[PDB]
Amino acid sequence: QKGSLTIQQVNDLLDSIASNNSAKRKDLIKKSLLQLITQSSALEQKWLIRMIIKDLKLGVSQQTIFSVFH
DNA sequence: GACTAGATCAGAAGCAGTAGAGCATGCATAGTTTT
Repeated sequence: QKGSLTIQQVNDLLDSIASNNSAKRKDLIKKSLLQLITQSSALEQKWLIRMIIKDLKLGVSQQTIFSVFH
């Protein structure tokens, strides 16, 4: 019901997944995904799946996010 | 396009079991020597 991951850790794990896919090593992808699964809650994992597939469906336009930012 | 995963065939290594050869133990029998 509670996670123990920070944003930097998640970015590092995703970077490892991408790089190891580029290098044709699936064991490291499995290890990174296992760490993410073991150190995350169900909601966090749902959002991680959405981020991996690259579709969040927030309902707010990218232009709106940029306008809010600056 | 590139790459991965599942299924399948062939060859090879491991293991089990039988056969064949070799090594040690003892004695049967006979021969030879001694009295």
